[PDB]
Amino acid sequence: DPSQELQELANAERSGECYHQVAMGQGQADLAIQMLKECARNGDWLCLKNLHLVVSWLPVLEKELNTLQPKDTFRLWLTAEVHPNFTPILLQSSLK
Amino acid sequence: LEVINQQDSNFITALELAVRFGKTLIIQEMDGVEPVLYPLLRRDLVAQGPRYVVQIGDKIIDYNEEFRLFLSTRNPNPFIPPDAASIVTEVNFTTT
Amino acid sequence: SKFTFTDCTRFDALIKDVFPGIELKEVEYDELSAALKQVFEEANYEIIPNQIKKALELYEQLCQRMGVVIVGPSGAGKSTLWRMLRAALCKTGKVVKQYTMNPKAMPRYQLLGHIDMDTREWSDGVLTNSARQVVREPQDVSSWIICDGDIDPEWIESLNSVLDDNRLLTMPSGERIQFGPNVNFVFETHDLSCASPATISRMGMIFLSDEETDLNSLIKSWLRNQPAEYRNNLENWIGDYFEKALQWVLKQNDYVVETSLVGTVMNGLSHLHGCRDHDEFIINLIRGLGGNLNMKSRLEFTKEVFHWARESPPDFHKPMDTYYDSTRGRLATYVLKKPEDLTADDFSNGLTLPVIQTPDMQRGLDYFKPWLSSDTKQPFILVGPEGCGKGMLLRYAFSQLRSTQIATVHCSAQTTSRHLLQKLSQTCMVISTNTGRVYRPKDCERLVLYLKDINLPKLDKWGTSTLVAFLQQVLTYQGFYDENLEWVGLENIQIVASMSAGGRLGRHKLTTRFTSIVRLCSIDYPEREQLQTIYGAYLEPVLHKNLKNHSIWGSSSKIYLLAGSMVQVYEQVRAKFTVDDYSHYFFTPCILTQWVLGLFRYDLEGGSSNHPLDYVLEIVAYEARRLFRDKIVGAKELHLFDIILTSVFQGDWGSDILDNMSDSFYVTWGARHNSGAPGQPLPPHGKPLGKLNSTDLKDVIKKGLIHYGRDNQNLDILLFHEVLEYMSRIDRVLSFPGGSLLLAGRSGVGRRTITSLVSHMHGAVLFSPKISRGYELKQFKNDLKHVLQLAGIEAQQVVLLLEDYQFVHPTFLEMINSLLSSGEVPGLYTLEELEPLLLPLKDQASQDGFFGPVFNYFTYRIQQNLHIVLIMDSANSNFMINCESNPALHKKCQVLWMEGWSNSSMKKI
Amino acid sequence: EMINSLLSSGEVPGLYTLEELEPLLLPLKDQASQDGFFGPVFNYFTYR
Amino acid sequence: QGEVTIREALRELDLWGVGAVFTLIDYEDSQSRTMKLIKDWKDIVNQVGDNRCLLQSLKDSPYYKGFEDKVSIWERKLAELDEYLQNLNHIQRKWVYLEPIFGRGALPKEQTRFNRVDEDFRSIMTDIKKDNRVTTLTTHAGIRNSLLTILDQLQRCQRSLNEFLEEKRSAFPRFYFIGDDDLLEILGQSTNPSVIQSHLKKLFAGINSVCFDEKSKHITAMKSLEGEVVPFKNKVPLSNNVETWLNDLALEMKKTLEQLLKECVTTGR
Amino acid sequence: TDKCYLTLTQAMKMGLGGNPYGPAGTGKTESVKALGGLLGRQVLVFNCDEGIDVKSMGRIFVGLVKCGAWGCFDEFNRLEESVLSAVSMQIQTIQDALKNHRTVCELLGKEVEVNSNSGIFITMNPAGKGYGGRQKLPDNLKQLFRPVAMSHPDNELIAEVILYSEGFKDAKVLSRKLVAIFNLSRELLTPQ
Ligand SMILES: Nc1ncnc2c1ncn2[C@@H]1O[C@H](COP(=O)(O)OP(=O)(O)OP(=O)(O)O)[C@@H](O)[C@H]1O
Ligand SMILES: Nc1ncnc2c1ncn2[C@@H]1O[C@H](COP(=O)(O)OP(=O)(O)O)[C@@H](O)[C@H]1O
Ligand SMILES: Nc1ncnc2c1ncn2[C@@H]1O[C@H](COP(=O)(O)OP(=O)(O)O)[C@@H](O)[C@H]1O
Ligand SMILES: Nc1ncnc2c1ncn2[C@@H]1O[C@H](COP(=O)(O)OP(=O)(O)O)[C@@H](O)[C@H]1O
Ligand SMILES: [Mg+2]
Repeated sequence: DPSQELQELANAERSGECYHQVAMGQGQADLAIQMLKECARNGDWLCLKNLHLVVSWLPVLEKELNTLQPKDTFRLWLTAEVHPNFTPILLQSSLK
Repeated sequence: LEVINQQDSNFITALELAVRFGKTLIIQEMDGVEPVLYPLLRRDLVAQGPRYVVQIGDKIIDYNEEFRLFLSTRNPNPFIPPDAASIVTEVNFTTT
Repeated sequence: SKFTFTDCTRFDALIKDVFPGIELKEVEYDELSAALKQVFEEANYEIIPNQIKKALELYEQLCQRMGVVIVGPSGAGKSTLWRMLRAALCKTGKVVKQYTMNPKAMPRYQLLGHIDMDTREWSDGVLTNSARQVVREPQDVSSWIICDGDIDPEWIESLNSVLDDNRLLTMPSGERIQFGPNVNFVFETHDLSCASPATISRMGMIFLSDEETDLNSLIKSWLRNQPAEYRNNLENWIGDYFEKALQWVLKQNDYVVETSLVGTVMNGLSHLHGCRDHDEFIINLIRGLGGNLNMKSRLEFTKEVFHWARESPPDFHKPMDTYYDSTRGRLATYVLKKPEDLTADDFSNGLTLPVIQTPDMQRGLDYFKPWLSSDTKQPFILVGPEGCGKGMLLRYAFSQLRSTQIATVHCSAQTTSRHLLQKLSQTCMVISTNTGRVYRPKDCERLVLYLKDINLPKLDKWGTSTLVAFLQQVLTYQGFYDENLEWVGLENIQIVASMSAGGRLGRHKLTTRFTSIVRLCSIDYPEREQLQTIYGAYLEPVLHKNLKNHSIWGSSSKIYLLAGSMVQVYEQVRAKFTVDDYSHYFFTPCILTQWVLGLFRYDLEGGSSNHPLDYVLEIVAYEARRLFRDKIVGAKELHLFDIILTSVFQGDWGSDILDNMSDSFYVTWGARHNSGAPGQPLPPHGKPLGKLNSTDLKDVIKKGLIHYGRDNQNLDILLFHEVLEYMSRIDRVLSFPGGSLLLAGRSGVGRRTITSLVSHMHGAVLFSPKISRGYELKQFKNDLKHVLQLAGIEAQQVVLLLEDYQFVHPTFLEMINSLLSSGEVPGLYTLEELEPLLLPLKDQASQDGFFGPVFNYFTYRIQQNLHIVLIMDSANSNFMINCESNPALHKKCQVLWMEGWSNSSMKKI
Repeated sequence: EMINSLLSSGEVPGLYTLEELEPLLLPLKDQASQDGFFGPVFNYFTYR
Repeated sequence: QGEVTIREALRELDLWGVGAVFTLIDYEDSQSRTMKLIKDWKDIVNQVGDNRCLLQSLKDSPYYKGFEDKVSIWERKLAELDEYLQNLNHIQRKWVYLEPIFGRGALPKEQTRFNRVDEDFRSIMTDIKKDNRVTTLTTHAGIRNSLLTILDQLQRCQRSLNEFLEEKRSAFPRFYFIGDDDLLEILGQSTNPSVIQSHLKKLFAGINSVCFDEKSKHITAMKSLEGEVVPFKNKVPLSNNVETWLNDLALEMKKTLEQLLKECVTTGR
Repeated sequence: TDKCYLTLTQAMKMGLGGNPYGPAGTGKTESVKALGGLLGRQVLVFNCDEGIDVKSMGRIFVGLVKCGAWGCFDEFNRLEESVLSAVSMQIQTIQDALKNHRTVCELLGKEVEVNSNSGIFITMNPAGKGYGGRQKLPDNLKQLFRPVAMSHPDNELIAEVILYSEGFKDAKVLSRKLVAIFNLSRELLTPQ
């Protein structure tokens, strides 16, 4: 479980509760994109989780990663599981 | 010249203008072979006196003789079937 | 309650070992058993003490816990138990109010209820409604919600909170409905292979066996239902012939569809009532039992039955065909009945072909005749290998009837409840009697739903089709829960379904619940000595509608010899090819029928008296070539097929008859009397054909190509031998009434180019849906409504064209599969949109002689006036799946194998 | 005369048949039920 | 020669076909009106079921072929009368439910709807007040579409009431497990004791039923499944605003158990 | 029940849920209601099936945090898989609001008032060899609870205390007789 370390890191390095997080499930994707754009503009962080279930969503995610114009101190944190048929393009443009 | 993105809001309208005015067209973020672009990639030219028209969806559109179409791709796989690859010649920029 | 016999005895031996002398004491009460034996006495059953023990046992369990399973095989008396304990308790006890669900037939969201997704509006369900109706009732009631159906965990675990120590039913909205101390759930079932042990530990249980059943105790009540004019002889013959013939069949166990004991008994019995004498009763017993075996065992079944009878018939060779007559007392002579009514007017419809009454067709009719009469309302199912003669013979037996109304429905891998419901509700009245609304056939007496395929619908991931569960509900309870929350009965409906033997893939097996309720038998392939006679008596009149009075043709030994040669060809081709090679090496005698009805198309006039052997034999060889040959993939197999064909034609007459007519092209474009475009209704055998040349066809192609390039894209089409071949083969199939093609080939080669040209040269309208961004299925439905309207109202000859890039949603192949196979598209039109559209067809319906409603005439016009073209790429990945998952997609349309130009022509380009 | 009728009343007389009104006015019963307009469906169609 | 049996059964059904009437009962709503509402439905419906199964018993007689034509009459007659009664009881229950809610908080876009339904129901019930013979509903002036349209308009005013239901569910917390069907009863029938004893069980799981005082203005005790009875330490004033005495039930139950525990432990130590 | 009570009370002290599990037919479902009986709460036993909406679970959660009742979400295993994922965020929000002693939580837009004497539990089986179609729970969502083993109950102690409570006097002999009958009959007779 990485979530507690991320929470403690967000409490340490930042203050005022800038940390925002959304899990991926039935009916959360279209607000996930809105929160992605809004926290890209604000410069605050964003933690998506469980990107191994929504496998036919990730082309929209990589399109929006290619398109957006972020600010400084923005940090996008992902969390996925080992899964065949994954998409290479965001695997290219990420640490692992 | 006009250059357009794949997941773009004004795709078919700008495609109609590029077929009519005789532009040279470049498409950015192609994820494969679109369903729309099959008779235009083939030769489907019904004559109206001296000119020729070509089918794009529902409209009937004049095929200008200055029509040149290029399109880019960001991932070697996706996407060709074995039907839209015997008409489209494929070029792979690669680091060697 | 749980035990068998011997395990209960060993459990008693264990109870003795833990407690030394405190062994036994029995059931305390008996005054309910008096009422129970009274109710058995009322309903004319028998009285068996075992049923009494089980019913008292059930009352004990129902007082004890909340839910009871009644495990048992098919037909072995597990529903009559609660069915009679109902009345036996209700004569003294308060009120037993029965609600009967069947949980697999209807979908889940109607059964347990569900929510409208966008509105947030709770739709009620069936047993939520039943739960409200029981918790309305006052304290002096009792109710038994009964789920007479099979068991899957993903719905039966939804009742864990009901069958709990707690007593509560919950809605997904949060609404929670309790239950008092009254209610019981009774779950009649088949087995518990697929239930998790939470439910198995959660509810009570009753076991039944195949040792407790008494066969004689069911023979006696059937004998008591006999009209006292034959019962002496029937009991005297049953009591010493029945048990031997039953136990020998249970010893062999080579029976083709699996039934229980009760099913074998009823199949033995329902071919008997009305026997006169001993020798007739033997044959009725044989036709009762041996229908479920196969031919390796039926023969020695007949041998042992006749040998352990009185005597042997004169049918000592092939004893399957003994014809007992009441008139003389004759036992057996198999006689062939030849018709002599033979013109070309019989063959006008593609269906209603003249049935040649061979002895096997007489055996089939002698099987059918006792069950389709108006005294025995029996549902039954034929078994046959695919393409053998089932539908033709059953339509003949439909035509022998009196006041029926046939309604054939072709089922497939998508057929559900609503499709048969609308096929019923188009031709059936709605009259509102007492005890709920009901359906009754209009203007007839015995409506017959003829279900075409039963193996073919789709299992879920446990093994239970909703279709067969629905038909089980209908054939057991004569009704169904229609939606909008109301039971709806049926009144006068048979179900006579068909199937093939479960050999190939896509053929599921049937449950034993549905099998042992209804009747069945099987039939075999018409063999070679039969098929020579069938196609000799087909080949004589279609020839002798012309040149009947000439030299060699006539004196029908030669007509028989040609048919025998073609049968030899068909047999050796089936000997050298299989279905393990590819998806579509299809070989039934449907091919021989289409083959020998192809010969109407040719100018066989012979007034200019030829050789004349070669002039007709080359015609025969070309038709055989373009039927058999053009579906063989590998080149070496093509050469082997050539060796076969030539070896046949030389073994029949000498040598060198096929020699050199490879340059011939029998095309529409040129024949006798100037084939030559008006004439929009089609001939009954298509436009006639004639001999041509290569270069002359080249000029005809160039003329039509100029005229095409006038109003289209100007085409730079080259010419080589293979394009001439391909355009000839497309013409000689698109000039057939109701023809379609599957074009399997590489990409890049011209296929849509040649078919567009032939569609312009025959004046047929060509149509292909032009895809856009927002592809849907609604789009495709509107385009199919357009094409079906034009082709089925305005009598216009239409060519429909679908290619690979347009199948953008995975139900399109299924719609095209249906529209190929039947002639309809199911669930396409509503009911209100058929009368203002088919209203201008009643006039021609009146004048033409076609009867029934207007919709069958509309479907017949679509079957005559619509052509489908499928271009599919060979080495696509999904080609094997989409040739295996739609079986009519290689049974309806001829499949040309276009792949690969020659080495010779790529040099010439 | 047709324009005179279609101005004055709201209908065109002798235009539709009887069979071609129920599969066409069939999607109007719902708003007919919700709006409060009574009588048959054809008066609601004429009013629209 | 058992034709006299079938004739005897038909004379029995004819003797039934003149007698049965209703039980016209004066009922008054919130604002002062008076309509003859109809009770004792099961007494009427069970006779109909007996008559239909009796006709089915007559359908098994071998002499049915000469008397089928009268059986057709009584078949269609009972088939109409059953559906008419089984609709009119729905209409009666839903009208009794939906009178006080639209009476108290009148929003006119709801009011025009429910006034048209009110007119269409009270016009039928006046003609029933005129003639109360039970086969007059078979012979009124086309009541079938009147009944179906009244049912449909009540369904639509339910769909309008969804928003107010969610308001009261956010008001009192326990209501998320009551359906709508009982919640609007408890909102409307704010004084009826039969409603309270029929639906207070599903709200608080402990209380099986309650008592009432001598004027049905206070609740003084509560019961159990086996009949364990605990009195309350103070009477509970019933009123119209339903949360303003359900809150009193919750507080007074907790205070009663709290003081009863103290009294028990105080004597026990 | 010693094991069960101590695990659930420590899990409530840490501000988390409680997930007892094990094979079928033990007593895990009624143990939660027994704890609610001994504590003085009210228990609203549910069922979780069919894959209902995350808003439909959300309104249930709103009811539970406003009233103050223990949702004993029986069969939390068999539920649609992404619904579990969104429910994980919901439960985490509620448990944060509990642990920080918050009076006003916020899910589905509104400011729902959460109650201090609240609580959430589930019960489930492991998706073993014959427990039908059940989907495996997410790892994140498992990290919110506190698992309890409830595998084997006793059989002599319950059977002797019940018979001694029900007026019968000779419980200490006959209870052992019952349990030995169960064990031998399960052990040697043919396994149907
Ligand atoms: N006492 C009896 N004497 C003679 N026959 C009986 C008796 N009781 C039942 N039967 C016969 O047993 C047959 C099957 O009864 P029942 O429907 O209970 O079996 P089943 O196993 O429930 O059927 P299914 O396999 O459809 O569930 C009936 O046709 C009935 O005639
Ligand atoms: N005894 C026969 N005489 C002539 N033709 C026959 C005979 N038996 C079968 N056929 C041919 O075989 C075909 C059988 O079709 P059928 O088996 O009904 O199709 P399906 O298997 O799809 O129901 C018929 O069209 C008929 O031409
Ligand atoms: N025999 C031929 N001679 C000349 N050109 C041909 C021939 N066959 C195909 N073509 C070329 O192929 C193109 C059409 O291909 P098409 O029919 O669309 O392939 P497919 O049938 O696989 O979709 C035309 O432009 C035509 O020039
Ligand atoms: N400690 C106990 N004392 C008495 N009865 C018990 C006990 N534990 C369980 N039971 C009984 O076992 C039955 C099932 O318990 P439950 O919690 O439903 O287990 P499961 O959920 O595994 O079926 C209940 O009827 C309950 O009364
Ligand atoms: Mg049964």
